[PDB]
Amino acid sequence: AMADLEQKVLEMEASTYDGVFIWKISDFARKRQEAVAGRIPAIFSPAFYTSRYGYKMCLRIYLNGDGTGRGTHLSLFFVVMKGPNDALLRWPFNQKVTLMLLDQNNREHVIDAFRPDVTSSSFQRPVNDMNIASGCPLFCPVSKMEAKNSYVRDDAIFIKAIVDLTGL
Amino acid sequence: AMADLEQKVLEMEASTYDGVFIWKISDFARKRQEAVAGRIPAIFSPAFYTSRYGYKMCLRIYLNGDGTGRGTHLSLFFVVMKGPNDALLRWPFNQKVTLMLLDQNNREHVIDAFRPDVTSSSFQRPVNDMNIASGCPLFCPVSKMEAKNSYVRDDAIFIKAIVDLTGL
Amino acid sequence: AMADLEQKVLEMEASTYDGVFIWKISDFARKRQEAVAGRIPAIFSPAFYTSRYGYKMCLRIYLNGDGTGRGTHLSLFFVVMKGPNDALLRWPFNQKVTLMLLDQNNREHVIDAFRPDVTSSSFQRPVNDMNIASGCPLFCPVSKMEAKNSYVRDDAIFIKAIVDLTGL
Amino acid sequence: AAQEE
Amino acid sequence: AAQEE
Repeated sequence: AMADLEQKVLEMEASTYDGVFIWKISDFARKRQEAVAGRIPAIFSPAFYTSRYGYKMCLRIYLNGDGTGRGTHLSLFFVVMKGPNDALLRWPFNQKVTLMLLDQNNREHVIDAFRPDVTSSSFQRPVNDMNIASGCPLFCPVSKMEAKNSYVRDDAIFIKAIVDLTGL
Repeated sequence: AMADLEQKVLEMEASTYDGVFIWKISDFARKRQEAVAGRIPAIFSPAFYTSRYGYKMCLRIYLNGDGTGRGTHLSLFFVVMKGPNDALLRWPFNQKVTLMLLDQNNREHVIDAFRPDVTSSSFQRPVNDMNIASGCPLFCPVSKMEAKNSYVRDDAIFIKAIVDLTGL
Repeated sequence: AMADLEQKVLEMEASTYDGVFIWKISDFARKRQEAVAGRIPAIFSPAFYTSRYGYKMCLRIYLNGDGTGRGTHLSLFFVVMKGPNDALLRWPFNQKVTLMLLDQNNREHVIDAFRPDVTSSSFQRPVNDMNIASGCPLFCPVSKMEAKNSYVRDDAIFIKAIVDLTGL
Repeated sequence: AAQEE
Repeated sequence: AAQEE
């Protein structure tokens, strides 16, 4: 239990309820290589919400791309999880999602954004613990970071997500 | 202690600080029988607050009535509990309280409201862990829900409390 | 891990993210005494923040004085801690801080405020878990409280901090 | 949005 | 402010 209880704590400790979420990833290097070596391809982020009793969402990232971005890009995906209050929410999930890679030298953040495809199975009321991830396979070119630049400082990167709240 | 710890975590997980609380009761069917069979007549809801350092409150529900609603109605009560910051709060508790049984087909929510009876020992500064429950014994008819209708969906119901904040 | 785990939970239970914090100190007499006997001169408060991902701060109090206030005053300090998101914030810390000793008869609060001294090592980006606390050595005279008055009720006092948010 | 493969 | 001693 102690194990599962510690997971609940960290989850709570990380969760936010205004559709804004900043994901800090430490042990960049190590987690970077693991992605390369195919040992640990992806990494889920803690869950966050659009409101106190809003939608439950999280992010999934491949520090060494997935699909059209494999080995070359950094893929970042938005994930619509099954929320304890889904039956009170309007479906399909139709909220603009902005994703960013923060520049710890605040001079040029890597930003991208998209509007949910209402037909996709990624924005339909969850039946599983999580829906299928969808986002940006070519979010940012490995070289754009890795080496040095200004996105990886003290071996750590920050991913930021902003789920627009229009209509909520 | 891991038991007492898991309890605190969930209570924290459930707490809110804006006077708005939404209570989800799963295993409705089971908890509904347990109430009928008198094995478990009442159920307390996790605590919530009017503000970060405001009044601490909770709800107590009788899935098969209490008092004038026993056997026929769903009794819903508001509870003023002893808060860590009571010494800084004005007493007696005097904030309007709105209780609701949410329709998961948003077509007609069971709604009721009341203004605290200042002379009542339910709204006096707590001496015990909890003051005496006060509320609506005849909140909602058993037939109004149970069967099918639209309040119980996927074997769960949602109770929502709204504590007005005028003056706070 | 149990011990350390309970600590993470209590810290979470106490944290706030809008720069306003209210610290309740129970067993005042006992701790007041431990301070006089020099067994436990100072007490750190739980951490709090300017925003969900803002600066991490806490408080340090000397129930029986520090420096120019030793033996005669209650010394209250502000502490800039190493936040998990320091790399994203502007340094040095440059937010006005207001410190208060609440009067539980809301008649006369002990209040004092200050703008950070940019050249001070207290407001530089943290290298250690905490910077050097700075604040008010002569915050409040022991007599002002202790005895009876209205700052110590039911063996407890309340300290309040308000970190101005201009520019954030 | 392009689902993950 | 005045640093703690």
